[PDB]
Amino acid sequence: NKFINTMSQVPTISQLLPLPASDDDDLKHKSWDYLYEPDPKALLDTLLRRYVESQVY
Amino acid sequence: NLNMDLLYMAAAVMMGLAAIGAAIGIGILGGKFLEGAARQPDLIPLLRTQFFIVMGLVDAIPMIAVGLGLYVMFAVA
Repeated sequence: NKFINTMSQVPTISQLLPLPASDDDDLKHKSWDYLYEPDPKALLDTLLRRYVESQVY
Repeated sequence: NLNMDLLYMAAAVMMGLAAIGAAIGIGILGGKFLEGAARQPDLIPLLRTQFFIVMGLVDAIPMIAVGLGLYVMFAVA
């Protein structure tokens, strides 16, 4: 359920996996790109796991 | 006589070695600047000025070699 406000609440269902978020675009990011340690992929896995955990919390 | 024949060879080998060393060193120095400018263009002039600073030291000995080869070829003959 979602806390719209004090007076009203709504039951809702929303997707977690796969990542439903709509795409976005930027220039500053990935141009002045992050240095990746150790490598960009493992960081992406941990990041996605932490993100879905935060969503459910 | 043999003197000039050997002196032209000496000048040729000295200037060739100097050119090889100077060209390879300047190419490496430039390549690192190119990667640093590719990473973040907001620091391009700063890296480009330090590039001039370092390149000034790079050509130190190669230009001594070039000058002495020129001397051998043009005044010693």
